[PDB]
Amino acid sequence: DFDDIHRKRMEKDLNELQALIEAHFENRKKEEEELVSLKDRIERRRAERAEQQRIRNEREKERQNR
Amino acid sequence: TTALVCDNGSGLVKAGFAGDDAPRAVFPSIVGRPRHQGVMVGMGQKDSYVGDEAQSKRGILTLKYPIEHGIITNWDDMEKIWHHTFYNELRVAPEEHPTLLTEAPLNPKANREKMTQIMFETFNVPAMYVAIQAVLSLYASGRTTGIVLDSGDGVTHNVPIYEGYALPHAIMRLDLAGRDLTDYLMKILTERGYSFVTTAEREIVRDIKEKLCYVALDFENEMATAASSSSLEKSYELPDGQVITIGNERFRCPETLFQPSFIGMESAGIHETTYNSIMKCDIDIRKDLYANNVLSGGTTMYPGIADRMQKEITALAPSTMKIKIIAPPERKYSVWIGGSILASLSTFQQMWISKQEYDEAGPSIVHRKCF
Amino acid sequence: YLMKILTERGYSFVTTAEREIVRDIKEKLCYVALDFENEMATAASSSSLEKSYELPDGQVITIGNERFRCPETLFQPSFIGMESAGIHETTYNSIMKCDIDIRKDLYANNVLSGGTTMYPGIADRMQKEITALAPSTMKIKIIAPPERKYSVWIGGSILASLSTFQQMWISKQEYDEAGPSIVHRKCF
Amino acid sequence: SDKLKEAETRAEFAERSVTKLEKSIDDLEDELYAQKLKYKAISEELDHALNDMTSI
Amino acid sequence: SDKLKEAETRAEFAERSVTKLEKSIDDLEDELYAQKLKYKAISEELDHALNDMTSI
Ligand SMILES: Nc1ncnc2c1ncn2[C@@H]1O[C@H](COP(=O)(O)OP(=O)(O)O)[C@@H](O)[C@H]1O
Ligand SMILES: [Mg+2]
Repeated sequence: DFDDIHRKRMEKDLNELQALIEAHFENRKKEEEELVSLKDRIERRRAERAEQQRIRNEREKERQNR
Repeated sequence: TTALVCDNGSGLVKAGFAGDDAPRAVFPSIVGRPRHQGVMVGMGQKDSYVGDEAQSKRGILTLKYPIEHGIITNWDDMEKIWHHTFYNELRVAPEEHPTLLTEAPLNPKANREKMTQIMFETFNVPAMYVAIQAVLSLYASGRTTGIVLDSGDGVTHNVPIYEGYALPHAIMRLDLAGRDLTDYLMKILTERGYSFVTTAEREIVRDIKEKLCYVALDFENEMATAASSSSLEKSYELPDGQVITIGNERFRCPETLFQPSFIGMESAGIHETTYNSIMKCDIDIRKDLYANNVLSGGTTMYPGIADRMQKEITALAPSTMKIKIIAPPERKYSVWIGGSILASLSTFQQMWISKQEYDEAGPSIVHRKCF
Repeated sequence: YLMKILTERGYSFVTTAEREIVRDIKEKLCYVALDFENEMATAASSSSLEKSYELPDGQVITIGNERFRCPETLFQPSFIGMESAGIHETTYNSIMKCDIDIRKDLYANNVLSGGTTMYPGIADRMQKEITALAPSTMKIKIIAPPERKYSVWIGGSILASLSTFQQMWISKQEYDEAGPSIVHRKCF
Repeated sequence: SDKLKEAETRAEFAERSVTKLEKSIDDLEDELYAQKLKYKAISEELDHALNDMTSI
Repeated sequence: SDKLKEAETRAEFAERSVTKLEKSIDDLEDELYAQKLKYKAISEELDHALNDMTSI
């Protein structure tokens, strides 16, 4: 007894810390930069949609104005 | 086959198969009947939501715990809780599995006898054994001596053990626990304007207590600091908005543990009942008990309690002895981990109360040699 | 109230038959303003709001700022002398009387029904008002199905078509045994 | 005449409403992106912290 | 009749546009609110970490 405390504690004392650091690094890398880039891309597409909407609205208002 | 290590507790039922690291299913032990009328037809409305289901529909229920202080006050609800635990959270029929319940020290006999009678007649288990909640917490620490303070949610008890020989004359059981701290916090929150009354809002106050409260290292200095600066005021968002700000209620709620005069209890705090429990022991094992003080149970998870308790005991104890407080990070499930270890032992395999033995001596078998 | 404020331009409707004409005017022209003061200021300067309508005999009429003042009474019942608060604040009061744990769900599932909730632009005014009253974190959503007028009857058809409901009817023999006061009993 | 007056009127209301809806949509989306970018900046703060923690 | 047909079709198209825009708004709102709650939670746990550091 009291000799399995080493073999159940020291293991996770380093392996768990290193593995969680690895998980955090990979999750941040996968998540943050890709999300910001994708949001910028969607913003550009949204601006293009806004331009198309403005053009169509203006041309239809020009024709229909009677 | 494998054994079922159930642990009734009072506030959270923890269960799982023997031989693992953590309980498989942990869920509050509340059974709440609906209280309003109900107009939708065919909605499939049941008559009682138990376990974790009633913590999501708690807006229209009247939750009521079936275990008050260790003892069980409402046997039908407890039977319902056990049935749910076996069939829906573990999905193993009890006809093929031994069970290992846990019970607080110094509890009424009738409670234990009724528990074994239920387990043998209704659920019809092959064999069940009842163990004291502190010996298991001592198993989990991997020790064999030490005095364990198991401050659960129902009752706080302090069982000293040396070399495997428990000292029955030195058990100090005190009925202040997490539930009384919840009620006292709910009572002192009214000093700022927030009124929680419904039995559903007791859960919200419990969440506030868990997430914000902490034990002060020195009480008077904290009371003076919180009354001048504002560095302590932490805010918290209710289940509907309207954030609240807790001031010096943060460390006043768990201070009740060390000064039970706050809620009107006469007895001394958990810092002095441990010293009294030690002093009742023999003069030659006091050093070992001083050096191996063990904490367990949920309520001992307050941030900063393992230092306050050590400071208090060092103040009380003689100056030469070394005071050490074992506070493992897996405190909450310490009793259940110990239960799993005990159920996994080969030497223990012949201590179960076999069903034929119960058939021959009745429910009073539990007080006999098979303890 | 619309029939009473139309008199400010010269049109007098008195007969109980002409109440139907005023009702038709209300249905076809009135709308709920998103912001009341801005609309009152705009209608008093420009003339982009004045919509005309042809009576059952000719003599077209022009409704000015009476358009959004008639249905504004819903949110300010002080116009017709009623004391109580508008439909924007009795909903919030009805929510706040409920328990503290089901307020989020009620906030998110506010349902509109009935005929009078068909005014163009009410599902936005009500949402703005409740969002002003409610805590900033909760999400306020207002369900306004296009079949609002017959919503009660569609629900009635669904309820009558259920199999589970088939034994809740007040059978005639039951009425013969307990009299008309049977309705307050278990068969509600 | 009644029918087409009704239709054009309700259509005009629809157009104004939908344009207001589009302004709402864009504001909500852009605010969402700003908040998400703040969150990712916080995530990279945490990731720098994790790189420090690589000390373990 | 011709004006009626064209007006009705324009109306129906705009109406369906309205409904779809509302649905999109609802979904983006749910996601943005979930992100908001995530942010509040991360900040709160960060502060708890800070107070844990204060303790030790
Ligand atoms: N992280 C925490 N911080 C403070 N108090 C806690 C925490 N977790 C649980 N508690 C308190 O402990 C109680 C749960 O104790 P528990 O050990 O489950 O009791 P039992 O012995 O009946 O299982 C809860 O009611 C709660 O008040
Ligand atoms: Mg316990």
